[PDB]
Amino acid sequence: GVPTYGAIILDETLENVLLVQGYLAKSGWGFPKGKVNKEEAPHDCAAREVFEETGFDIKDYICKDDYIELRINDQLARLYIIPGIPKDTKFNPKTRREIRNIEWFSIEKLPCHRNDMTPKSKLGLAPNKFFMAIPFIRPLRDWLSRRFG
Ligand SMILES: Cn1ncc(C(=O)NCc2ccc(F)cc2)c1Cl
Repeated sequence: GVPTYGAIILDETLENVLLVQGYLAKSGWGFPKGKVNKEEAPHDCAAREVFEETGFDIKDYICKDDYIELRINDQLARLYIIPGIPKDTKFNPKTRREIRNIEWFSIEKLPCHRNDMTPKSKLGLAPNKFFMAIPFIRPLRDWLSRRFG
């Protein structure tokens, strides 16, 4: 799979994260990210996708070693961690045919797993609108504890 790059943007309190909501197959909430182009460096792809999806340019804030990377079904997703972005920042996608909405969410209120359906004796997981964000929540919480405390 082609790697994806993007960002976990946090505000100044470190309480909130910026998620974006797409359409159709991308209809839920997720971190801003997208597919790397031929010959494009990871940091440039992260900045490009985030600027396309949010209108906010992270290029001056990216730290090379500060990211969470996950491999999910054989596709690598790396999100650079970008703290301290004011909550009154005006975010606007370039792409509103791709992005429905852009919101801050409390990190502590976000799920870090899906819920099963053990009440119904049925296998699998209940739908959750944060499903794409979910895999990064626990690693982010652990990263913030280690880096800031
Ligand atoms: C399968 N699937 N469901 C949700 C998402 C996703 O990425 N959600 C956020 C998003 C990121 C970039 C966008 F351009 C649009 C939306 C995916 Cl992938």
